Amino acid sequence: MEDLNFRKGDAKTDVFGSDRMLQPSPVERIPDGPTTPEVAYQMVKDETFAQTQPRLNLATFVTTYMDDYATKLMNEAININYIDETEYPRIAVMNGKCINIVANLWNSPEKDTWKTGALAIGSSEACMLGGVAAWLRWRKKRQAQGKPFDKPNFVISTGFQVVWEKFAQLWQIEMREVPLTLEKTTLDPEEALKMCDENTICVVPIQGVTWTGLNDDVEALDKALDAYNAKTGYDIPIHVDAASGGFILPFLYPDTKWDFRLKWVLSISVSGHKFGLVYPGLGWVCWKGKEYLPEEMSFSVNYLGANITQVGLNFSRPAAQILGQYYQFIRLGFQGYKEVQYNSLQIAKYIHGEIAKMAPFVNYSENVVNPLFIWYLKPEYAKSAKWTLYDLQDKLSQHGWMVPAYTLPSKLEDYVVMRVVVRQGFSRDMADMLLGDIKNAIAELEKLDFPTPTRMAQE
Amino acid sequence: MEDLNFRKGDAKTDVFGSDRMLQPSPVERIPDGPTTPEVAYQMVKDETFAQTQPRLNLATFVTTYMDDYATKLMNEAININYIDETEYPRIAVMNGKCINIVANLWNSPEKDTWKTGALAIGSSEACMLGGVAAWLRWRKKRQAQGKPFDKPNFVISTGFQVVWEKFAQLWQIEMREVPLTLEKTTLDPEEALKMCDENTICVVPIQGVTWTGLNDDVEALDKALDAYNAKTGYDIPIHVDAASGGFILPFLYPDTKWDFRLKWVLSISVSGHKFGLVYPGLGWVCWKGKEYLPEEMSFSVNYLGANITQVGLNFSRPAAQILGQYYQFIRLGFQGYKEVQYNSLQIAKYIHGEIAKMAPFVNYSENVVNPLFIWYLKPEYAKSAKWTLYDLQDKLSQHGWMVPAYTLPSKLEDYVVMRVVVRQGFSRDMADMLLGDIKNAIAELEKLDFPTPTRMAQE
Amino acid sequence: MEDLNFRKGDAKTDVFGSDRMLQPSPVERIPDGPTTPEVAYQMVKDETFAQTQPRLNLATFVTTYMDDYATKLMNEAININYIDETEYPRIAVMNGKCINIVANLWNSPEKDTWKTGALAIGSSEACMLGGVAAWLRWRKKRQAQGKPFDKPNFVISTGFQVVWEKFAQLWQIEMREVPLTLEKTTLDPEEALKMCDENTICVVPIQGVTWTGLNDDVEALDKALDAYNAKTGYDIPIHVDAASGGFILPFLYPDTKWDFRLKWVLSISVSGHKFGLVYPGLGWVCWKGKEYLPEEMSFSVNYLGANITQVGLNFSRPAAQILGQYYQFIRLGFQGYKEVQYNSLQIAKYIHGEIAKMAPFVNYSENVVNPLFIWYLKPEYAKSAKWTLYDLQDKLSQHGWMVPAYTLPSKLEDYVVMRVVVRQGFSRDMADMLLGDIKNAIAELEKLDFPTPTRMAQE
Amino acid sequence: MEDLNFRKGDAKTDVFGSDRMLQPSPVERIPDGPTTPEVAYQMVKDETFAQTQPRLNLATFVTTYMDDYATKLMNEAININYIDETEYPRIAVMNGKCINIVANLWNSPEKDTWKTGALAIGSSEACMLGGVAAWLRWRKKRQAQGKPFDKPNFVISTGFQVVWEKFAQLWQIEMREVPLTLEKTTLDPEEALKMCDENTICVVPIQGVTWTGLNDDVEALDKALDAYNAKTGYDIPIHVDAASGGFILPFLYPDTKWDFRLKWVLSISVSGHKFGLVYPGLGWVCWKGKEYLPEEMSFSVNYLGANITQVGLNFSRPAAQILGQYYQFIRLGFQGYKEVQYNSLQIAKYIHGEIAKMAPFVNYSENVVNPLFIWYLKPEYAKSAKWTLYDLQDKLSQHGWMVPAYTLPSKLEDYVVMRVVVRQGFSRDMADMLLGDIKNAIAELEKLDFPTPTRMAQE
Repeated sequence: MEDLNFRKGDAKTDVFGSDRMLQPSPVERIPDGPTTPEVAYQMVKDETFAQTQPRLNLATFVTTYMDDYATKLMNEAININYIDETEYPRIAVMNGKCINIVANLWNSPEKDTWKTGALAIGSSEACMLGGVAAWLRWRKKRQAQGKPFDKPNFVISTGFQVVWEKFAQLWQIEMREVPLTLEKTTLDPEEALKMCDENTICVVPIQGVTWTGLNDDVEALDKALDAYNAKTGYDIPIHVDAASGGFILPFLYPDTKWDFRLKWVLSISVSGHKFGLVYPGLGWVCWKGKEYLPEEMSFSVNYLGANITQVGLNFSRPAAQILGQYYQFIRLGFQGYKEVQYNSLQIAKYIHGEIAKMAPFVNYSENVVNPLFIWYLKPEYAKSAKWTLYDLQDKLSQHGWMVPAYTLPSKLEDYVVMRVVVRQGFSRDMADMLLGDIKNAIAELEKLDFPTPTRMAQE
Repeated sequence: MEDLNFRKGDAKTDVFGSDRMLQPSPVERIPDGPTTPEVAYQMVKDETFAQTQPRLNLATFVTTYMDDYATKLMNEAININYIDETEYPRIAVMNGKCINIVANLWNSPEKDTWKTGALAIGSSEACMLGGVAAWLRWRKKRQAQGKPFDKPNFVISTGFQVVWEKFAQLWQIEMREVPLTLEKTTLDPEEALKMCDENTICVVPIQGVTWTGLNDDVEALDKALDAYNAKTGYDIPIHVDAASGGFILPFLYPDTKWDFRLKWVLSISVSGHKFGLVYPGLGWVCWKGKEYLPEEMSFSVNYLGANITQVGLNFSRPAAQILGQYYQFIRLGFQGYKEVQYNSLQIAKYIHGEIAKMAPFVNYSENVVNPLFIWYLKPEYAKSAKWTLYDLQDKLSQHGWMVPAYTLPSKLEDYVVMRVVVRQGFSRDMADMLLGDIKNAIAELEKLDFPTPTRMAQE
Repeated sequence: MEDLNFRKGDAKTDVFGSDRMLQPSPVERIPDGPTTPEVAYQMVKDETFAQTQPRLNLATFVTTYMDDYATKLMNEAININYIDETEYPRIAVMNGKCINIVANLWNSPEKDTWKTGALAIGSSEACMLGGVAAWLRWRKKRQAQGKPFDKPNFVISTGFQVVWEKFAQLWQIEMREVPLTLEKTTLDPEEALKMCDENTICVVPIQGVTWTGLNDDVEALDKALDAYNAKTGYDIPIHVDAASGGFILPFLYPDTKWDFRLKWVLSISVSGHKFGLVYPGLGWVCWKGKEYLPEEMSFSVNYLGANITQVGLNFSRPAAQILGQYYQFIRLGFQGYKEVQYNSLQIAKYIHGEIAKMAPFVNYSENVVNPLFIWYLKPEYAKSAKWTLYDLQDKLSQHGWMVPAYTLPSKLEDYVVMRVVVRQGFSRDMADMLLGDIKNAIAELEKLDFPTPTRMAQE
Repeated sequence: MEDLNFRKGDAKTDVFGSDRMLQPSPVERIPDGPTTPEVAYQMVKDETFAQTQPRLNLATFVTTYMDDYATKLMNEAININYIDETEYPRIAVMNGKCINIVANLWNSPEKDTWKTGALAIGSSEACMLGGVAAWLRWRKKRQAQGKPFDKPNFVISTGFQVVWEKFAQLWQIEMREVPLTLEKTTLDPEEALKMCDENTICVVPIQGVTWTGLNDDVEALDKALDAYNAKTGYDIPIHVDAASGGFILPFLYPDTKWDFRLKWVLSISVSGHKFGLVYPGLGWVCWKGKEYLPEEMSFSVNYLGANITQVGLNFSRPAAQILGQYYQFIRLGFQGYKEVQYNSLQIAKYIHGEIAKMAPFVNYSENVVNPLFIWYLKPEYAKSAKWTLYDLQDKLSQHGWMVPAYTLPSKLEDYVVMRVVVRQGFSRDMADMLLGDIKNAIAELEKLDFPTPTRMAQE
């Protein structure tokens, strides 16, 4: 009863009694022939085991949990190309309804029913589209005045997200960075303006700074930008990079003036897949009105009634994320959103509060305004300590966590900090697991008689 | 046994005996409060019924079928953010292996084990990244020569896919279009050269032109650019937009010199989610070597050994499409890919042959090189016909198909054609289903006594 | 539409917007009231994320992969209480058919159709059942001869699995251990016989020693015990603890004389859940014939014809694993089992060969007879290195592996070794992944300028 | 279009058009080669159809129903070996948390955070572990006092579950059984005490006697045992075999003192998979304090802070049952458990009352204290009846029920009784199916002209 092709991949072959599972995966060239689907599935699946478990990834801001209906909903949409809007005009309409809802979340004064906005893969695309719009708006002002427009720049805090370094690099637009200090933990409006000139296309406050977890004060900047634009006539605008906070501020902090309520906030961008609560692949950008979207980068198409804006860097793309975004609006609503973000912040507040009680630690800030915060070693403690926050990160890696240690950006670069992000799906109970794992590692590390490699590099 | 909250949304509630399902979906603002997951899932799902089923969308080139193992793998990766490479370094390595495999498919001569390329959401990003690299290469050449570099352009056929207008609009780069004429059904190299000057950053032939389904002769283009560059010193490169053909040519036409075998072909881009056989959300771009990627737009990070380039427009994004791509390479191999593309081309060739037999129709081309073709009305027949191909498109929409009718681009705008794309999952049995519907629809239209409005628009 | 009970747990509540997920899991007392299944599901599952993935668990010998049909079969049997043999007699018959097949794998000469054996949860119970049978056989001999029977002992290598320490402690039986040396790396028969006397109830050679991965030579042991029994007539028997080797030897080493072919081997025990290819919860013990199972610890019941032995320490228990074993026998057969174990041995040999090429390491043994081996630091190298294999373990923990470092048992307690177990579901591709992670970890460790904590204790 | 290998097992083979499904399943030897998973799935699955459906198995005490989340949780945990606690430490702690919760459910006064207990496969192992602990405690005292300790005994009711017969036989410990009469239907305490002496290691009252369903009065035993210990200094303890009642009494009878509230209750054991509501494979044992567990049979290892004791007969084993238990604690809580068991008791109370209304029947007790009871034929009716309860069992088997008839133990062995066990998943609606089928089967049995064989066997 011998099967002569049992190792070669027939209907009886066992994945791990086959010749294929005795060979390495392709690195350089495509294989000559096929295998059975089971062999191929394992080979790809098994490479995914040896890396961080997503729910334990505390570095990332991007959603790692959705409920079962949203996941079923999105999985079913796996083969739907959004850009085929004529074929799928209900999704095109859904897309516009999401833009409407988001724009209203930001107190947009636009009176068109179909609000001026666009779908994105993340804040990267959403940021870049707003940046190009401000770029084209500035170019067009300068020309009507006969001024040159061949050396454009923009202003941002040094605590920028890497998309703004791409934007500058990919459009050859100059980035001017406002450094961080212990006295100035967010973008100082006065320092930003000193870096502006006739060539500044916008200033970029950040709500939910990735390095620190804080919010640039946009209202102070708007009030400060107003007197300066009245002083210069440069007509410099604000683009708010709200990658995270754009889904925090509306629910937990309703009265904070940071959005389209403000005179100079002409556009905002956000990551739906962060605290908008949708699996990877979603971003949004909105303009205050149709007049802030240049015709050169945009057209609108009428599908079943909805004026749908056609601006975007990507073309064909997954549609599931729109199903996910609309589901979340309906399933949760405002109250529902308020409670989940409430949970996340309380947990971040809980961890923050317990971390400060520990001997080696001091928090970067006394206020947690986003479900994340950073801290560092007490300067006194680090002087005689034999370990760094890079070392604790390793200790936590042995238990499946990822909690990143990194040096801060300009004028605080001597500070090695650690960040914790609390997403939907990280419970109080999981917080207790992490804190327990931390206390243990401090004990192991406090046993050291010799300095770790990171600690020696710091000397 | 009365349940007092039956209509308000409790555990006993029926979705379609609820007060909420007597209400319309939110259009402008987020709902104040929540509903149950069943209600919210139905509300969003039910809107997707009233549009084309993806398997019957013959307008699109983008994948609507993958096997059950590829789908499961990808559904399981729904919460995996590609960009978290420190946290998921095995997927980052996997990503680099796909780039190697693709770049070798295109006969890259690069000697690195880690080939120079970048992941994309589709050809949209893939194209833009090649265009910016070509843009930066030109700026530095011209600076080094003391030449100006403030009025750049690029050259392309009028049958361009809209991403290049996006590129032109979003970088303020002049787009020069070579019309389609009756002499050549594709880009003529000599006419393309007449549109070049010292400001031309690249020329872009298309493999799998969306309007027609044919291939610009790149070797013929490559041979002329060689004589033109030696005349001018303009040193103009070729970027091949192979959104579809990049996954057709290597398998069915290996002897055709169109890729990195050509001297002036410095970069190629492809849509992984079209004929790379992967669900929406994948593109790839490759450079001929490390030196053709400008230092300004890219850096390398070493994960587990692999030199992984960190260039991209997007940041956080789904990783599932990477798992799918690597799966197909292993599950299919070269032979596996070869036979699947063979099926798709035969079925398209079959339909092509059947369309020519029908009295009203004649094909744009007698050579079918990609799994799609276009045709139009015999002029004699169209002169006395009371209907147009827009009418046939409508007749077929009533059976759930979407087969698009459209006018050709410049110098052929008088031709209203209809296109059929043959993707994986469209069988010979489905070809016969569609054809039967054409014969039926032709017969119904020939009974007409009066001209259709589109027919009136043609007089 | 505010849901006043959204946070308290109604039909609309989101899991991570609930009060419950602001609370830690119960530690001391049961919660006073209930929650919804979703919350409770999450609270339990989420605690399991922060630990080793089984497929990367290289410490364990126990099965971590079964195919999709085997999983479905067993999962559907979750609610079947095996001990209810009257209610579920077909499973009662099936279990006896497994025992027949296993005992025939061990070349039992028993001529009964229904071979003499028992179901076990693992080698622990299987070993314990054989040991008590040998205890009772000895009591009855000594009683029959007028000799005393109150001070029993048995003999085993120090490389024993902890079950025999439980056995000695829970029945108050003296354990006699033969130490390991580099000259005598498995149980030495001569030394083993020196520990026998009138009270020695049996000797336990081990096939698949957990500490080393080697097989005690049972043929050499049987031949000496034969001569010693001929000297004394003490009639001392052998129970083979073949926890791992029992599912290796019949297939890869059929000519190796280790089983019921040997005169004094009267019982054998094996773990089905190790290399029998069944998920946790299976062990087997067989005796050479009915006369070696005392009536005092067993009875027979005839279910549908099968004379079924009623021996065991456990009573009610999952039945699914019996379905799994029988599925494995049928789905694979002999050829099938041979090729699966060949893969794991080939892969284990591959790693063994690769480890020896590395400068810091020396393999404990040049022979790989089971899919596991151990190695340790070259003594010359360990002298000047600042790190130990315990450090290597921690390094591999940060990439998700568990590869255990430990000191060997008696007279080799100075050797810190590391072990790797290659189970079904661990491929050549995963070997390379692990191998890469080691090459990497050694280099980071060799940069140390100070000794690690474990290295200081070694001085 | 002939497939030449269709019957031999290729990709086209139908299971029941194959050669293999023309052959019998292996009985003696493992097959030479493999088959496809479908065939092997059918072959093993199909043998399970011809036996009692678990939900209709009224003999068993062991759980046959769990909700959908508990099932999935456990099913996903199929590949987790609990014993790998260093590899899966969150489960080791979870396990420790279950022990605490149970011990507190039994009102332990132990002052450690980590309560003293052990995981078990069922009451079989849990009992043996309590039994060995009591054995070693007595042995050590008698040594300290210079008395002998080679003739140990224990005291129990004849209504013991067979594990105590394994225990007595397998440890060579004397069992003294207190008989059942109609006057003493449970363990008589005074009779238990008269059988105690300096060699008695413990007394074992049973909560939920399997034969009858009643509770030995443990408080009465404790009260008498106190006076007897005060007189003798024999220091004799109580171990409660609470296989079922340990999960009934705390919830439905919280004020009945049977647990660690009693001075001499030093250990209690329970079946998690009976009325703990968990699928097969779960038991628990607890001691009143650390000093009642002998160091010779136990050690502790610190996992993440939790001191986890390492006592047990089993070694590797499924961990999935720990998740189910922990899930049940959180999902249900005290109120949740209270209502589920209340449902089970009411339904048994219902049937108990309905059995009494029937002419041939008399209930063993007027008390239903656990969700099970027994009854037998009215002696007046049984003298002239042509049938026995063995006949009633057979008739109901023709409808899929298993309702066991069996003789009671000593001094009631001439009594043939039938028992009905009501588990979770047995509804009032299912009670009504069963009662009807009995009335029908009784009507059929009373039509008999001749006695059944069992009826003759009683004459």
